[PDB]
Amino acid sequence: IVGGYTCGANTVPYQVSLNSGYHFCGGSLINSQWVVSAAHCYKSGIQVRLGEDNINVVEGNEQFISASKSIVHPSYNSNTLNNDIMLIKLKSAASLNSRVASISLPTSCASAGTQCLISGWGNTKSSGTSYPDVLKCLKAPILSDSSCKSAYPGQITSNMFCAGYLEGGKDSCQGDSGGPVVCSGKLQGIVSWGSGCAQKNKPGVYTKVCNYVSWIKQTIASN
Ligand SMILES: [Ca+2]
Repeated sequence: IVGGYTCGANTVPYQVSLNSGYHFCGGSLINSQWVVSAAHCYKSGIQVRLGEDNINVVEGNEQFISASKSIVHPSYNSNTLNNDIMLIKLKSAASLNSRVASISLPTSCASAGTQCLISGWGNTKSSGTSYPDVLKCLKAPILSDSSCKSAYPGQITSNMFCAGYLEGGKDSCQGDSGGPVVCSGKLQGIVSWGSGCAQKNKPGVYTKVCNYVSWIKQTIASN
């Protein structure tokens, strides 16, 4: 997250870190046994880390649970990033409390102008590299589809939205991928892609979760 603020420990209780020996992507806990992340974060050997603030220090609220099954969306396209969503099933259920909690799925899509919270452990610089140990947060609005398509001609599908600031300076970045965009207490986006970080006229692009609720629910019910 570029241009954000330190969230505070366990203030984003649905945020998870995906770990394969190191943090590589975020995700969101949607019930006690399932996480949603970006398909471009797929790999084998994932441990899900719940209850984290500092990802390099054991602080006492963590739960570390291995994945048993990962399911990339059936229509994910790695070239265009269309349908950039996956589900991860945990080997055992997490223990839910005030510091480790699920986030609700949306019943309707959010409109442009809605303010959302984006969070992650990604790079904090737009030029150069500095990775934080503690969770960072950013409040940002959803942008109109027309603005989004103007910024990225030919690249925005109906399964994507832009959020952020056309003036630059505040954005998600490398290492934030897969993490949550929460608006009015519902999961509306997944950190997906952009051109650089925090550049003028190049806001972040997010997977539009409201288009996937049916697939999520039916997949969980059967797996
Ligand atoms: Ca920790």
